[PDB]
Amino acid sequence: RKQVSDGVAHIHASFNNTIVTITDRQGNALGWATAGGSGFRGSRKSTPFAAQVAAERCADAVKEYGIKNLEVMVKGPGPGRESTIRALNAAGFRITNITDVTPIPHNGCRPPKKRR
Amino acid sequence: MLVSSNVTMQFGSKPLFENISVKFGGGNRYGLIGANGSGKSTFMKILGGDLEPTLGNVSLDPNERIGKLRQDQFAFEEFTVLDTVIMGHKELWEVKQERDRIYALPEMSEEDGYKVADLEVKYGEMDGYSAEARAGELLLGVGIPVEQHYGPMSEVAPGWKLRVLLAQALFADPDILLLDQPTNNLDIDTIRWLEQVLNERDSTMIIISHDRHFLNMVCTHMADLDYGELRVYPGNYDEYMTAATQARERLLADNAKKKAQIAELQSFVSRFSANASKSRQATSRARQIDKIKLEEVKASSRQNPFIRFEQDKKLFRNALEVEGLTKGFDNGPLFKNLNLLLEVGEKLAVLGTNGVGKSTLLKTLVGDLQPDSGTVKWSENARIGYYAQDHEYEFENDLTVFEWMSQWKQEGDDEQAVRSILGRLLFSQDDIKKPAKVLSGGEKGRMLFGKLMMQKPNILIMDQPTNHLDMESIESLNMALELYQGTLIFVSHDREFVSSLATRILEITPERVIDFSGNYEDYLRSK
Amino acid sequence: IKVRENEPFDVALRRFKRSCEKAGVLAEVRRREFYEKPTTERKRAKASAVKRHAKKLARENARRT
Amino acid sequence: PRRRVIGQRKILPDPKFGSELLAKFVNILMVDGKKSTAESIVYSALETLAQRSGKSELEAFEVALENVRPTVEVKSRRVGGSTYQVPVEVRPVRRNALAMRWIVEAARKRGDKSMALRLANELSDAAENKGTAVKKREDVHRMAEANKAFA
RNA sequence: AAAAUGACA
RNA sequence: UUGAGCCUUGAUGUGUAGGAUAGGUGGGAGGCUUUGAAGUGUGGACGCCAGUCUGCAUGGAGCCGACCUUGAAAUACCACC
RNA sequence: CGGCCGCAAGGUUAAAACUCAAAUGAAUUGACGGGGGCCCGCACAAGCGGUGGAGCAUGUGGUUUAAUUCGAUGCAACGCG
RNA sequence: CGCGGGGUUGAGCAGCCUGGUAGCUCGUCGGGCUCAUAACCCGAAGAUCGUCGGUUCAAAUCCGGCCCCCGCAACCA
Ligand SMILES: Nc1ncnc2c1ncn2[C@@H]1O[C@H](COP(=O)(O)OP(=O)(O)OP(=O)(O)O)[C@@H](O)[C@H]1O
Ligand SMILES: Nc1ncnc2c1ncn2[C@@H]1O[C@H](COP(=O)(O)OP(=O)(O)OP(=O)(O)O)[C@@H](O)[C@H]1O
Ligand SMILES: [Mg+2]
Ligand SMILES: [Mg+2]
Ligand SMILES: [Mg+2]
Ligand SMILES: [Mg+2]
Ligand SMILES: [Mg+2]
Ligand code: NA
Ligand code: NA
Repeated sequence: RKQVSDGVAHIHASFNNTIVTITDRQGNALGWATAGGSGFRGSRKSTPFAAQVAAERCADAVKEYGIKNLEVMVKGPGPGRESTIRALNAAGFRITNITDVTPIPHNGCRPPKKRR
Repeated sequence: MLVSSNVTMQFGSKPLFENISVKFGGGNRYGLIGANGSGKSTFMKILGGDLEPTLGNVSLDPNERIGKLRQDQFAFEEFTVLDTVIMGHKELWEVKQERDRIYALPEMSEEDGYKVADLEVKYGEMDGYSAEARAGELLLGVGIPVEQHYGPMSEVAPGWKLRVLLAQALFADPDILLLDQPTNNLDIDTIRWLEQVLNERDSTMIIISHDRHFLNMVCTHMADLDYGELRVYPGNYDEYMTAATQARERLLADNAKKKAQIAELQSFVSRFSANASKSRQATSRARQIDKIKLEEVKASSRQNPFIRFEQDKKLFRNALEVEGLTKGFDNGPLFKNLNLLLEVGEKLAVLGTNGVGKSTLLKTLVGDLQPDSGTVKWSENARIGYYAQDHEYEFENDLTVFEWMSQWKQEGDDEQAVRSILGRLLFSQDDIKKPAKVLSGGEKGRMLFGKLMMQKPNILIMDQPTNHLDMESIESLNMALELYQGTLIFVSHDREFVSSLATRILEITPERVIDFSGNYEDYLRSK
Repeated sequence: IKVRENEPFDVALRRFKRSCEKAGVLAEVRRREFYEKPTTERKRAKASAVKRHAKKLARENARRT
Repeated sequence: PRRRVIGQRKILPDPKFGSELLAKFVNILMVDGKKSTAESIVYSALETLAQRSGKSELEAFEVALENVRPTVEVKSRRVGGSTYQVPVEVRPVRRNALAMRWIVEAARKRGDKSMALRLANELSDAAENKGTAVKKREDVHRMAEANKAFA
């Protein structure tokens, strides 16, 4: 309820999964939808198409709030990084702007090594 | 608040539930679970007061109008759609039927004058002037339009037969005891309509459904009736499962803690027993060994019936090969062409919504109903086993279980291969003598499975097999069907049954009959 | 990284802010530090860049084209 | 295949009607090197089909074939250890060949009588999105739109 | 993704 | 702030068949309207979304009830809940 | 082994008996790589028809017999001399 | 010859848990893949459930008797 008319859409795209959370400008989540939760278990959730389904599903479960202006914040690498922004404009949402919030540490914590 | 006070019932020669007692009352919904053949509906009848226990008392509520739903959705077929609902209320229906002996008896006496004078007054008290006024509106509210109110109950699809049988219980109803409400499987739209209806209005309810998801979405308690008694766990269903499994593995663990703490005590008593310096110590725990008294482990009533369908004669080329049916009853034909082939495939799980006509399509295919004009034909070597949606014409004529199961079979000994197929599916000597017309639900379905196993047919029509099964017989039948090497059709509404094994799924609609997308997962994905 | 261009985009086309940080640091800082693998991959990095100058200086060939 | 390219194989037009589409249809259902029977079956399966459809050849056959041809077909794309199949667009030269191949495969079934009635009943039911041959265009479409997750 | 081995003259 | 009990007041409630969103109990057919109406324009809240509803001035004093399809009779009113 | 150093792990100085006619460095020609590039063959891909299942003819392994004559036995022996 | 635990396919094991389906992992055999052996894929073979009797329609299961094996006990001034 409360009819939020101006909100945010945090896209947390990873190598494995693409997860979309729509929230108001105060950072209080309304609804969320992921790539793997749309019947894309396994390697398929790491597909750009699975993000398109995830974004369109996240348009629902928040359509009652009547959000009209979005402020998308992309984050992280992955193939479901760009195909999901274009899936928010295809549901009628008006993206006011696009921002990238990706953590680039200034040589902070030591990274892992676990691949050979 | 209705209470059971040490209730026991003995059917045959072994008690069903031994000395049960529990309190029901409040805005809660005690859905109860149990393997078919073990209490459940009998306990519901005891609570309703229709049947009395062999020991114990109903301890009935004073005048609070227990409102009930029965297991049988076909027991009402002659009373009209507007008659069943008005017959739901006893004291009204009985007085109406007695007052109907006025226009049919052309003779009236002095006592009969008083009786007709006072029965009309009782009818007025019981609102007979609005008895049919309050019924049609409820029937329209549930979703049954006017056009079929005075029509007979026979000409109704069972998904709506249940829709009317539910409304039959909706007359000033506290304490509604609903028997198996699904079966004649609802689409799923009707199921969600049910769940919203049930969980919106506030009353005390007792559900007995076998549908885990429906019970999760509806109920708050679980009055499981499994081992020998009715034990109630507060939980929807996934709390009940993790309660009744953890509390049983705990029983096994707390019993192994005794079975293994007796072992080393016995090792001591066996080693230092004749020793003069330690005999007084061995005899000190040889007597605490026998004062432990481990707690016994009962037997669960849920079992997997071993059912296996063979093949008498293998046909090769193709089986069905239907061209044009165009079957109709009252409206424009429910379907027109339905040209298709079989090719000795598997299933083609016919499905739709309630009232489309899948059951009558299967009736036309099996030949007990013939189309308006068309040809079906089967292979000259085709042997057809049939599991009807409603099977009441079969369990009749008062035969024993043994006699019913022996009336089948081709060349088999009377003592084995027919008393063995019975024991492979949950039957014993104390049960092979009870009458056929008294078994309940899943047991009748299992008897039908047994007759199919002995007839060994090539083509299994099998309308709606998963109706009254245990949820433990469902997967047994699933495995039996997927290991069966013949040809079959079936119109089950279950999701992960068609999704489990279907290959040639055929949906049916008033306009477009789709056919064979694939796994039906691809069908539901394309849709 | 931020693009406002308030009224007239209707289309992201923010490759200018996509080819600045996303490719390099993010998909590199996950592992492979080793404190001396970069110092030897760098020695090999333009042991071949100067090799192109020889190919740049290899313009004096006939090849009959 | 490897180095060169093949232009096309020149197939003579059908004797009875000047159609290059019908002539290839005869050859596809032709079996064991006997074109005498295949043209006898097709010609019989068209006259008894045209009279039902009311017109000679085009709506009898070309319409009966334009509604059975596909648009998207599926194939496998093992790249570097992958195991997924993909749907791909078919070229216009393979649509007719696929359509004719599907009809005969779905017409060699339905065993009732001689091929002349087997095929004519197959084409007439396939001319209205009803037959078992025209069914295959639906399955191949479902397998083409129910796995669009990869492109 | 998995692929180990082959007595001397 | 959130529950439960009580007192007072105000809102509150269809069919199947309709001019109409009729709780019974039946008392009754003449009250009700101007200690300003019939209907006009201004909107609160509820809303088997058609309508009730009430603050509101002006406009100034007709409407209702009966018959009526109907299981029932109509905020003609009141008491009892 | 001995000496020195060290909390310890050990470091440092430093042999012999016996045994082989070799061990090793750079480079050359081939072969090979689950190294790279280019190209070809019904090699794969797209298709059509088969073998492997059944009966029978025939050849070969074995087993048997007095003898079941000798030879061929990856591709390139097995409707072979 | 006093007390316990066991005998199921070539080997190690369930099922005996209140009676109605002879099963798991290795292994054996016949094909396939390979230059060839292993690995891998397909198909298959077996046993008197120690023996002998007993109620049961039906016993690996419940009961009685016997045989075989493996453990323990057979005490102190
Ligand atoms: N009147 C009767 N006389 C004797 N035995 C009966 C009688 N009614 C039922 N039984 C048997 O005793 C048990 C009681 O059946 P009941 O109707 O309680 O089953 P249920 O557990 O409710 O079954 P379901 O889950 O299929 O509805 C069943 O095993 C049945 O075969
Ligand atoms: N004997 C009959 N006379 C008239 N109408 C009938 C008759 N039998 C069925 N119908 C009608 O045909 C339609 C479908 O009937 P059917 O029994 O085949 O239902 P169904 O789609 O299989 O549904 P379900 O099995 O869930 O009851 C319904 O509209 C029903 O009213
Ligand atoms: Mg690690
Ligand atoms: Mg080795
Ligand atoms: Mg060196
Ligand atoms: Mg052969
Ligand atoms: Mg020879
Ligand atoms: Na029952
Ligand atoms: Na049906």
